[PDB]
Amino acid sequence: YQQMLKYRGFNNQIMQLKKICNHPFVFEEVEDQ
Amino acid sequence: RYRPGTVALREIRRYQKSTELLIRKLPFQRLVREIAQDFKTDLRFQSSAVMALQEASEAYLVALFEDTNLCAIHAKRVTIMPKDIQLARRIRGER
Amino acid sequence: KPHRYRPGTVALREIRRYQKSTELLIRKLPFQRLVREIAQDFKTDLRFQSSAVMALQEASEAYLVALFEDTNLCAIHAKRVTIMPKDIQLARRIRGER
Amino acid sequence: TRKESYAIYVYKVLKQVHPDTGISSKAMSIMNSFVNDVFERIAGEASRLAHYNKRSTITSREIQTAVRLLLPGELAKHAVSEGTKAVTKYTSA
Amino acid sequence: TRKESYAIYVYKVLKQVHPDTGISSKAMSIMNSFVNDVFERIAGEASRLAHYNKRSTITSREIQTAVRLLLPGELAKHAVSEGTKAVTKYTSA
Amino acid sequence: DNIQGITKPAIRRLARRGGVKRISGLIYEETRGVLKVFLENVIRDAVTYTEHAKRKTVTAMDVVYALKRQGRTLYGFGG
Amino acid sequence: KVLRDNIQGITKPAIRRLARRGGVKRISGLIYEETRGVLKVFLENVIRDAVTYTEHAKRKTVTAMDVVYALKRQGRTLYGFG
Amino acid sequence: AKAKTRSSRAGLQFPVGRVHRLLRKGNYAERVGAGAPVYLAAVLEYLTAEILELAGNAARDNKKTRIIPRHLQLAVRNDEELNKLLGRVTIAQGGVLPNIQSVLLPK
Amino acid sequence: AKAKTRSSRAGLQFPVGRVHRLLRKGNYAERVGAGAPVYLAAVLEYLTAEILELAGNAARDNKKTRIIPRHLQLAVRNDEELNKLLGRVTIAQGGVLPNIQSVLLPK
DNA sequence: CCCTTGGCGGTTAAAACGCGGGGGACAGCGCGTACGTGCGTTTAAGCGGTGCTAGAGCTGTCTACGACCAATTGAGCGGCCTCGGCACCGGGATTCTGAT
DNA sequence: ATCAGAATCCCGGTGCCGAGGCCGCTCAATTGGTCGTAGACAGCTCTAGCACCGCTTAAACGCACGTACGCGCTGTCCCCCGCGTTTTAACCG
Repeated sequence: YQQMLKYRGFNNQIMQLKKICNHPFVFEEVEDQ
Repeated sequence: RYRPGTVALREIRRYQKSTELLIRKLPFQRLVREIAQDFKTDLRFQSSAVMALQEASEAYLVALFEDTNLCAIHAKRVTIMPKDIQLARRIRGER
Repeated sequence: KPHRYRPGTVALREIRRYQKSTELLIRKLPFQRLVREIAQDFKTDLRFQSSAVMALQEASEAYLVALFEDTNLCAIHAKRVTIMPKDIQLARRIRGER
Repeated sequence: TRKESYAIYVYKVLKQVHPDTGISSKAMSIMNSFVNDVFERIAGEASRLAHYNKRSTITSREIQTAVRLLLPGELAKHAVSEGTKAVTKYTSA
Repeated sequence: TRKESYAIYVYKVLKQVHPDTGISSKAMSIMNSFVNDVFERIAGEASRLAHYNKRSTITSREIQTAVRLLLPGELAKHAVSEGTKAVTKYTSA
Repeated sequence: DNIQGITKPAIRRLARRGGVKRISGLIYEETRGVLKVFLENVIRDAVTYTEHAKRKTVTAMDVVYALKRQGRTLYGFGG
Repeated sequence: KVLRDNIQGITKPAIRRLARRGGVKRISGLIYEETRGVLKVFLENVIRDAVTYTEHAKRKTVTAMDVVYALKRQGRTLYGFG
Repeated sequence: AKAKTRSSRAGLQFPVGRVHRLLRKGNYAERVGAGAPVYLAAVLEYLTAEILELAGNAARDNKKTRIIPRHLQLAVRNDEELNKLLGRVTIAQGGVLPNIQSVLLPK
Repeated sequence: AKAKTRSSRAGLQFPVGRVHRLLRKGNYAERVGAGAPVYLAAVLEYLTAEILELAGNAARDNKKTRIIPRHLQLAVRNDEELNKLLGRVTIAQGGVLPNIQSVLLPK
């Protein structure tokens, strides 16, 4: 929330939080790491 | 069945006849965006800009295949090879 | 028997020799008379400075050297060590000069 | 905001050459970019010729020499003919 | 008639890089034509950038972008670094 | 990924337009490499003109000035 | 005074030397005349540009600067002569 | 007196005044002569008239009364001199002249 | 007060004043900023310093303490970036880099 | 006024002309494998439609900044002198090519 | 795998004409002041650009199969190279 909201690449601020509260695994690199 | 090489010629006349764009929009646009990510992040593209890169790219590749065809035919072969491409790009001074 | 070099060795030694130095490979007076003849067809009774003729000699010789480099690339691409006119006009066709 | 173009002029010349033939908007854009291109070429060559000869004024002579440099052969000959005729009729009347 | 050149400046820079090495007159002429060439290139690109963006003043930003256009890669990076340092020290003191 | 999104039939068609009759199997990777090169060369310039104007949008005029910048002039999109 | 056959003044050993510098190992006998034609075309171009510059300046002498502006005009920049 | 356009004096359809303005504000030279916009506008009129003439001929040959970029591609590349002038140009939606090397044709 | 040269302020050996004059009278733009001659002169100093550095290294490799056009030809063409910048340039008295295609060598 | 053109005479490196012969251009032939061609199966492209909002685009002040002119002077340049790094040469040692 | 021998590198010596420093002599670079104005900054509008999904279908993909041609090999012959001799036009003054 604070780190990825601090990234501010684009349109994510709305897209980032809906996903991470639902799934972390929707992101490919995150699920890979 | 047609003898091999006839369908290729009919395609030559067909595509040389029309103005149609030979590369699909969305893949080329995603490619342009990927290549542009390495320069400045979070960029906006107008549709006419992507269309411009598609025009210049397709025309450049068409000319490159013309000169490559000239090289292959100069080698007494009807099949273009990578050494023909890189030869043409070596003679043009692009490398 | 008189000692003779195998064909192609003298050519390579000449390659190293001329690629080693800066010497101009075309004689002055013939090239100057050629420039004057070509210039007669444009405007009659023209004066040329020596540095101008030297300039045309520099540009001409360098242009022909590059042309023979690309022509050599074509001939070698054809799996032949002997350049041919079709190699020249091929290079000038790919460069867009014709 | 008013963005001017050469569209109506290419249209007039087209109606002079081929009164019965129309032109698409895209082809009109190509003609516009063509006129702007050639214009910038002749103007640039005129600037170079004016700078090398150390003169601060572009006259019809520099434009003439620039046309003779840019346009190969018959385009240069007929172009210089039409232009010289246009300046002739211009200053005569 | 006094025809100025960059000769003495290329000479000074040469004595900075290689104090023990001299330069022939012909090589000095080549360096002169090189400096004039690159100068006309950067100035021309600066004029184009100033005209396309509709500004009548050439500043350090247009020269910077022109350097980034003309010089490939590391020449552009180190060139912009040295120039930015020079303007920095210039306006600072 | 993306550059693979340029398809064997696509490059095949681009070669059919150029006059090529028969194509070797290795032309495709080289063509993708060349395309990536050219696109990097044009896009770095277009992004340069974009950053100079202090804009976040890459317009058509930027690409036209990049192509004219590299010596290949384009018409119909403005200039 | 009409000048003719001066392009033949370019000698077979000359062009041979140019090819030896260009990296050519063996030369075919038909290269020569073609090379003379190409050189003549190039000189026609550069000389028509330079003579055009000289005509514009109302001068009877072709300066090296005119040749440099003709070469740079064609896209080949020549350093060292001005 | 009633103002008469300078384009109508020389008999030119192109805006001599606009060309004059572009020469003044184009940062070309410090001063601009009185014959430069007329002569230049005339040259542009000749070139445009020629390319539109060939384009119209190609359009008439293709049985289309509206000129399209394809007709400009054909009209230019089929002409030698305009091809020499525009050789470095890429025309959008132009296409390629139909061509096949004679060795590639069956026999 | 005693006049101090602007070239000495920024620490540049090149004539910032002369570059400023050439930008003013060069018909580039109508107005010239105060940072353009300094920045441009610095860029020219970097380029000249590099090409003279490579030229000096080549001269030292050839056992000659005086730089000749051959050393400029070698110093440029041996470097990749300067070759990309000067690729269209013909240097007088330059010569050609020694090169032989590996297929032409005997075996 | 100085740099181009023209002429003349003596030297000699270079070009023309010829002549063997060996190696490479070129035609033919055969093999194997790689690419064209068609068909069934997926699959994202194309088109549409929704929801949001970031930044393009224009305006209105307002001010630092560059053009412009007068005064002044020192950095750079043309003319003018040294002197030494490099062209040129002559001899010797070394290396690379070719027939045993 | 090796000597004969022709070409090349190396070294010592010599002569010279261009590189390098000096010295008047400017005239353009620097300073000091003004004066108008381009653009820097803040504000406002609203358009096109961004993401996403629904839904259809033309195109791509995988595969089976045939045969056209690339490439390796061989033989032939012809033509361009290496060298000697003779002439001439470049070159230099």
